[PDB]
Amino acid sequence: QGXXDXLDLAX
Amino acid sequence: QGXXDXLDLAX
Amino acid sequence: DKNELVQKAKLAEQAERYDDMAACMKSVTEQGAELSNEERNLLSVAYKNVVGARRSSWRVVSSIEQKTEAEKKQQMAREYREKIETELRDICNDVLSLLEKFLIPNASQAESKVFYLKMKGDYYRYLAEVAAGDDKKGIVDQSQQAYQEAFEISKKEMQPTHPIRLGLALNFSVFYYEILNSPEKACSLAKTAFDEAIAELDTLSEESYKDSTLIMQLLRDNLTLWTS
Amino acid sequence: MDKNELVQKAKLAEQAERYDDMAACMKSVTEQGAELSNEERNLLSVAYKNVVGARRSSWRVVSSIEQKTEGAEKKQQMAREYREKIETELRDICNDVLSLLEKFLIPNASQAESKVFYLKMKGDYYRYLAEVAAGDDKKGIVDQSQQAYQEAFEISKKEMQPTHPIRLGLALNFSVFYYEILNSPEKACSLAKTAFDEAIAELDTLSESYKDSTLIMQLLRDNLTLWTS
Repeated sequence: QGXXDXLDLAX
Repeated sequence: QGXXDXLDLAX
Repeated sequence: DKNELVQKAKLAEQAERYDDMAACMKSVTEQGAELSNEERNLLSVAYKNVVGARRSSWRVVSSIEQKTEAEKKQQMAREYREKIETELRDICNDVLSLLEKFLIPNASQAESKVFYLKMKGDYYRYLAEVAAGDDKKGIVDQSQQAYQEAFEISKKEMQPTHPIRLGLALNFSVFYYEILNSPEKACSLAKTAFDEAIAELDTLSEESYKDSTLIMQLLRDNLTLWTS
Repeated sequence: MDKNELVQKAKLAEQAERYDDMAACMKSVTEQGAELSNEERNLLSVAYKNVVGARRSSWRVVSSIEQKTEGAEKKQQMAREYREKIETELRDICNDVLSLLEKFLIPNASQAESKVFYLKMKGDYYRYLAEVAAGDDKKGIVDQSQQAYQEAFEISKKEMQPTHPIRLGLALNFSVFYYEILNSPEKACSLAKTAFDEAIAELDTLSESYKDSTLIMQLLRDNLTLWTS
């Protein structure tokens, strides 16, 4: 996605 | 996607 | 010129040349002005791709090494793992120093400060996964410290539903679970983040309904998975 | 290092999804000078396919941008210089492959199947270089492509069964070369039709290697559908 991806969430 | 990939087919 | 460099980063992104895209944003950052959020977004996209490729490669190879019954085939895998790790250390040290010299000290809004603090915890956490036994505890602490600071700011200046505050609580709780190995602490952190956000769904903008609630679902997913 | 280590390193690089390592490894295995077994040939082919496909795909995105811009000349010059850098990375990769073909793979290949494979590969790599060549250079890159597919084509008519995947794959790539690079859709269609038909007749020539031959024949017929409407 877009705003989730660059949020770089924990795997 | 093994034997076909190698084969490098035209797009 | 900044505008020239950002236009370049954007081309590199279209082309999926993330190494190119990272070099551009490196430079833009190094010019020394506070980044817009469009730039903060590009910086992050690029380092996420560049470091994540190595981090995935490291996994494949590291789990072939420690799934080996043949001493010469395994010296090979060991040599490759460590060539990949040194790539990874370079990338993290780049980011970490960009964060130390420009991004954190220039961040003039809380939301921004908290994001870069989270990023520093997240980049130290990556270094902790790949750390000899000797340096590990010290690196783990650097990671813990950046997240705690981000956590203390976010609690004080952001709504419990702010996607950045949620994302921080997600990544910090994982750090407690996988890196510090304190499942009890991982769980309470994530439970309470989730609850504080349910308790205030009034404070949700028409703009970010979806994004907040999605992260709240991922927080819950870990709860259920960490509960069983 | 040892020809074995090199191969083992490649299959690691491949597992890691590090295709530039994998192509470095396989390049040097080939430069050792000995005929490459099927497993080596295939590892070589995989590595360079990924390594070039990325540049090609990158080139397609950037070139179509430099073309769809008609506002500021500044943006358009930025996109050109980038398309140029990429084309450069790309000529380099093809030129390596083309020379590994001239110096080692084609003259060492002892079996027609393998000769055909590497001639096809030569035709493909000149095709790539052609999509990206200038007005001057280009009539001639195209010709080197055609001569190689032609030679591949003739060996495979004389020496392989019409249902062999490598023969069909050649027909498929050579037909696309006629349609897209040379603009001869009459030549493209008949080559693909003929190939499909010959495979259809000697259908008892199939084997453990059929799902592949029929998938390939499906792709040939798909092009026919598309090109005639």
